[PDB]
Amino acid sequence: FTVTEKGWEFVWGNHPPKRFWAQETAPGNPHGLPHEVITHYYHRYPMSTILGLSICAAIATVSVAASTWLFCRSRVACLTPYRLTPNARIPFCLAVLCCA
Amino acid sequence: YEHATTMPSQAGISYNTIVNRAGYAPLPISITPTKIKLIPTVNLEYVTCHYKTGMDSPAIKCCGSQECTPTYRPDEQCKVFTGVYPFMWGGAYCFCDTENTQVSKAYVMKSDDCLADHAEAYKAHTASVQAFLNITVGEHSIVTTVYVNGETPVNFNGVKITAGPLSTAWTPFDRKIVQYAGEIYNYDFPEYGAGQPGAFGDIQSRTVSSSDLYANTNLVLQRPKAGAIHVPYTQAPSGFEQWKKDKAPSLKFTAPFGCEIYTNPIRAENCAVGSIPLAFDIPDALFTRVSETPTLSAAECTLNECVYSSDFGGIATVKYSASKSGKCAVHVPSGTATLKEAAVELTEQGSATIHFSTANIHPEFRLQICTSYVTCKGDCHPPKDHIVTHPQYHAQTFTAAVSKTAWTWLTSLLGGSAVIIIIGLVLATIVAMYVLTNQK
Ligand SMILES: *[C@@H]1O[C@H](CO)[C@@H](O)[C@H](O)[C@H]1NC(C)=O
Repeated sequence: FTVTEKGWEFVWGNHPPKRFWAQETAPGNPHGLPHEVITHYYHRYPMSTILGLSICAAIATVSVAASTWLFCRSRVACLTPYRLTPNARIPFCLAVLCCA
Repeated sequence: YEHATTMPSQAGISYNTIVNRAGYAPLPISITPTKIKLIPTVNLEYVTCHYKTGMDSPAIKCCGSQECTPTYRPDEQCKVFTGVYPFMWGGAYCFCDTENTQVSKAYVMKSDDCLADHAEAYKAHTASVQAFLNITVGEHSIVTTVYVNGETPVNFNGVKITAGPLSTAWTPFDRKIVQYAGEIYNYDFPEYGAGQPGAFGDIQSRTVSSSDLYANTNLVLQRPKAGAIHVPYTQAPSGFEQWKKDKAPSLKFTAPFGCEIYTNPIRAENCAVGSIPLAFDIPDALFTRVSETPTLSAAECTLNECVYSSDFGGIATVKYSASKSGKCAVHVPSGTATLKEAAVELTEQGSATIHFSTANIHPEFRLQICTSYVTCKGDCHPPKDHIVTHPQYHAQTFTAAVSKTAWTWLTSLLGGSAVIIIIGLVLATIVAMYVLTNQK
């Protein structure tokens, strides 16, 4: 049977009822490696780690993709004025930031 | 002075609170509900027990005919069977081979054991609440059976306590209940005069000693066997005994919130639902001025041991240099920890130990003492026992169980991505400004 923090009681035959309450003793270690942390906070608080971890990963991926997109756009906008010069002289930008 | 507090209605768990005044020493109030009762008002609809089919001795008329007397007894039926030839131990009863009649008559009564083995069908409504509180205010301790209706005060030593009303109107008993053998069942019994054969309430009496009886058992008379003196009959089997065969577990086994169902009177005890609002009117006599009470100075809190277990799994040691000996209403205004002791003895100089229960892996709270507000921090560890036999004394906060490592990881994932976005935005703005200024 599953016993939660709310409680759980059973009566076995003519014995008096016995009540039990759970405690937070999940497998894993929160003060450890990421896999142990995920195991501890998934055995505890389920559907609060799967949702939270997925949201965090999605936000991180969106942030990384957006940062890459702005960096590429900035590189294009800083190089094309110098890039499409017929003789293609680009000393200054490469010297100040090494974009290429 | 007036106070309005609210405490959980969990029996057997003490609840501590502190009262603070602008120019008076803080005072501790401890309330311990030993037993919380819920007593609905019940009306005895009727009483049902095993029935007994009583048959009058057959009226045998030799060489003649009889008539059916009018029906007056419960479920009573009378029938005249013609062409009978009864026999007795002496011999043939009638001398006519035919045209003899036998009147058979049957009815239903309560069993002889209805005074003891009977089930009472009640209608339950209008639940009331009663709390047996140990109340300790101003080092004054009493026990009271306070009614949790909002209207009624309880008075002691000039203090007025107005408990109630209960937060939740939920009750385990439904509208129609059945009492049998000291157990309560939620049964939708038929109304009086509406019982059905072979089911509960097939015979109904208003009271265990009542002179009335409604019977409905499909009693029908059969033809007597040839050469026999008896009254055959056919009935649906007793509805009471069938109900006992298919009772289902009582309310003491199927009630929510851990309620314990009792009888005489019909009560539900120790239901872990709702909250009791308490209204306190405390006279100023118990209050003591700040000068009278000891004043704390140079106090430091150390968590020499902490496990976030259900019970008081933490000890805090506070080093104090007080002005004088006395009593301190030690309390944590925050919900991080729950204190076993609502008051602590205080000396001129030394260390005081306080037992507290917390659900936080990394606790940090503001322990309030006579006047000081010490900041106590530390680390707690998971307990040994997977399962215990007592409810949790503390309370669980949303961020209670998040460790420092988890916090750092979350900040790196959420807080480092924002840094990368800011860096990209700054780079884009710089590039745009540079190219725009270099056009002209
Ligand atoms: C409450 O008061 C009763 C009556 O003195 C006592 O028996 C009981 O132990 C008290 N409960 C607690 C928790 O002290």
